[PDB]
Amino acid sequence: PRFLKVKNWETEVVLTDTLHLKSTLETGCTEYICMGSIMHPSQHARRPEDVATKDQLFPLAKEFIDQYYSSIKRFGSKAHMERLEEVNKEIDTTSTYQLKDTELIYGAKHAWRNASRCVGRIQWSKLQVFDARDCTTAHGMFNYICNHVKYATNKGNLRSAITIFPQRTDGKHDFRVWNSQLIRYAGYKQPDGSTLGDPANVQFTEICIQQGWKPPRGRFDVLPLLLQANGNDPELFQIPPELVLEVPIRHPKFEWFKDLGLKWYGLPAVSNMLLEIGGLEFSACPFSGWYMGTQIGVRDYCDNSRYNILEEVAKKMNLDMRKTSSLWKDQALVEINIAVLYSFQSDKVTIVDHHSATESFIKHMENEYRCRGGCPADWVWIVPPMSGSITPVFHQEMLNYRLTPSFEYQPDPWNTHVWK
Amino acid sequence: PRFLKVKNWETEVVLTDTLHLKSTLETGCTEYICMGSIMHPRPEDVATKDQLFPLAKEFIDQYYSSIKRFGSKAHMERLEEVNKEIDTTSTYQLKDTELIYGAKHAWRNASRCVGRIQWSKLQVFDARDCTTAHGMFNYICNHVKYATNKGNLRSAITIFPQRTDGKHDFRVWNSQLIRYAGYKQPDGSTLGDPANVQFTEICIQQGWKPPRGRFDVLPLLLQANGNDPELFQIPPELVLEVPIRHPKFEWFKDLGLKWYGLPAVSNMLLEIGGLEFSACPFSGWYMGTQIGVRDYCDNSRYNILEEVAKKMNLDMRKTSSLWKDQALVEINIAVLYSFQSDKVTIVDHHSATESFIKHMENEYRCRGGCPADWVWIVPPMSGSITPVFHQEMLNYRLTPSFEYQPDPWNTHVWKLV
Ligand code: HEM
Ligand code: HEM
Ligand SMILES: C[C@H](O)[C@H](O)[C@H]1CNc2nc(N)[nH]c(=O)c2N1
Ligand SMILES: C[C@H](O)[C@H](O)[C@H]1CNc2nc(N)[nH]c(=O)c2N1
Ligand SMILES: [Zn+2]
Repeated sequence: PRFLKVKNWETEVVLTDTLHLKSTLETGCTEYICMGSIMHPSQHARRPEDVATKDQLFPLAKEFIDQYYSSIKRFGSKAHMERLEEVNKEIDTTSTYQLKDTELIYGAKHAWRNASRCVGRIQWSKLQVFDARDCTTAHGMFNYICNHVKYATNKGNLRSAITIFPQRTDGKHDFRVWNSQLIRYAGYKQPDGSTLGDPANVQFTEICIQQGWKPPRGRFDVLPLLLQANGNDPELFQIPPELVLEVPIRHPKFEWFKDLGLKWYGLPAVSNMLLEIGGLEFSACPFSGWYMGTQIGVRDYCDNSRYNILEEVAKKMNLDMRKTSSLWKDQALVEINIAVLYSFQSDKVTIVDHHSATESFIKHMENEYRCRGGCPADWVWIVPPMSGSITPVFHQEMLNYRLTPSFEYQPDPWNTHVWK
Repeated sequence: PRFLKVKNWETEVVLTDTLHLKSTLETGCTEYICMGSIMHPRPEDVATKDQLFPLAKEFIDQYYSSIKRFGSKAHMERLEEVNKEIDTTSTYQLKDTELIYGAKHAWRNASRCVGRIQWSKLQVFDARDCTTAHGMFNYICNHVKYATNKGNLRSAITIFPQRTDGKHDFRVWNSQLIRYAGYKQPDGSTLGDPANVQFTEICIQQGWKPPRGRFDVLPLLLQANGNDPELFQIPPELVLEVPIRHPKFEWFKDLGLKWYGLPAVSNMLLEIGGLEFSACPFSGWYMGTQIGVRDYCDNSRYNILEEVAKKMNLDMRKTSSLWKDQALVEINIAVLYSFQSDKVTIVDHHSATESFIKHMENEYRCRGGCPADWVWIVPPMSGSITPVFHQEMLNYRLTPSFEYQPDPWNTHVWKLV
């Protein structure tokens, strides 16, 4: 370091990174090993296991409050020094402190801005922040989440949003959305060993069923919300169906494609991540933007028990499926992604293709390097899962590093929860 | 750090890496920045005696360990013999067995190579007695003929004399042994392979008379003993080529495209025991997606990707039609179909990545790990429908290794006036 250059090998544009000097947490890499493809490479946290002591929390608070007041050209201002004194006394009397609305908004936007894995970040400063820190019950969380879904969906003109529930206190009163996303389809393990619905959600579906949910065992079964407030046992809630925008998937040239009876939901809303601002941990911070078409996992969706939507498309396309070298998987994959984009666009539901999104991300990187001196970026996650080398991010070198505020992963609550 | 675990999020298979404890050279990353997607993180800069000794001992220790003779009298005398050579001559010479072992493990250690399940079957051609570019040409012709094997390709490496003082390097100035020329036209269009315009200009500048055709095999530009490079024309009957056609699009053959059967990387440096083999052309066989025919500019400023989409009557107005994606798949279908039809070895990215996963698991079992560069192992298309996408990998640099080295035209001290 001192500065680190990244090069685009198509355009030969070189960007020079100084922002990485502000990085706090370990990537997991060393001089001798690179962990760039490990999902969860580092356990390096800014605060310890449980209720931090003052000398563990206040340095983190000061750093964030310093960062925030710097960001508004108010460093050392009257309001800044007062805020530090305020945070100091709050920690002294409660072992935590409470963000101001401006600080919460600033922190959530920057956690997104710092999300190295997110290709959508050109939009980062246009995040609608819903303060839900007054919420006390799962019912209130359900209400907050319904309003989020309604606002974000916006009749298909999707709007970036995050709803932030009360921060962690002692780790035994966590707010959690047990759902990984607010809207997902059930996965049903079948007695003949196979899977019905979305196979990614089989375990959570079973948890819901175990928690009393009566599964329709139908086709595209929207999973209930499993909401945990104040560390209590989670509670089941059915999202009002009129709040769940769905796009029937059809194909602009394959008339048979709609006969697959496929649909997907318009709003992707990640709800299992942890938002970390100045040592404060918001274990329930569901956020939503809009889909990049490649994200829509309708390809893995199982409508029967012995075949998959990829294979089913390839069959209806009369592709030879004996040998891989026919690229029938690649052919069908493209066609499914054409259908998804075509269907969302026809229904006027916000969606971005991976060409437009990666092109915007390159534009975002240029902006960030110009104004901020860097942009943390995880090539492994930024490059789209299809047609990687014909998108502009492929030949774009990227530096990955951990800035705070940040979105963090956290354990699945059912592994960690003590029932009552 | 005893153990490191990599998980496959598709299969849930967890592998434990101990082999990373043996790594010695940098990855480029630091504890706070990952440089995993950075491409690469003086001639006098040859190993001093004191630098060379421990690199040599590290290699010899590793070799005698591999043949279950570590600490043996043979091991000890080889060590002593190597140190005497470094003491007197400031360098030392690999035994033939050590050279073979070393080239094979440089491939085995190539974290960016998806084809490593084959590593132990490499044919090693010892060309360390070579002294001139003519001799290099002869050695390279024999490599091409042996590796091509009338389309039943065989992996091979040809190793020219190691670096001495940095002023006597052997170099293949070609990036691959067989490439097509690229010619920039006055009107900004490109004829042939736009990837090779720069090297083509060097060749013409060295006196090569270019055919200025569409698929002109470039001349070999060969440098021996630090002398100026010399041009040689590969005998055309040694260059196996595949006309590219499509199993369904009859018009694809009318694009008049072909590609060469033998990918043979010639610009890397082979490092064994601190010794540097600056000329070590090696070859296996293509993965279909490597073949750069799509970037090829037959006739004009437009390339085969665009031309194929045009013939496919694709809506090229908007990106969200995914016409680029569709034409990309069709080009890769045509490439695999053509090679297979002509019985020229090729692997598709599905087969290649599935084999890599098997290879990686076997390496974890028998070797304690497999350094792998996800950024380069995942194919350049359809990444997530291949098994490596969900495969966590640990990247680390083991020696012997293949390394990048500067382009020779940037560093060569020209002799001829
Ligand atoms: C506005 C449109 C957005 C688009 C197109 C987008 C796109 C993406 C994509 C493609 C990924 C890779 C993960 C995957 O493949 O599923 C990702 C990851 C991520 N996004 Fe965005 N995103 C958007 C909005 C947002 C917002 C509003 C936030 C938070 C305020 C956010 C935070 C994140 C985070 C933290 C990750 C990493 C998640 C993980 O590690 O699993 N994104 N995004
Ligand atoms: C036998 C079939 C082989 C296949 C299918 C194969 C495939 C590949 C692929 C797909 C890459 C990624 C870089 C790229 O996109 O070109 C790669 C990289 C590499 N391969 Fe292999 N390879 C094979 C044989 C070999 C052999 C015989 C050697 C050396 C003895 C070798 C050494 C390397 C090295 C050093 C790299 C890294 C190149 C770089 O960093 O730019 N490979 N290989
Ligand atoms: C093992 C691998 O690193 C991991 O599965 C990552 C790879 N890159 C990814 N990239 C995106 N966008 N989404 C993903 O889930 C993943 N998975
Ligand atoms: C910027 C990026 O890291 C670089 O261009 C790499 C990415 N991965 C790659 N992977 C393969 N197989 N081949 C390549 O040329 C590249 N390019
Ligand atoms: Zn790294």
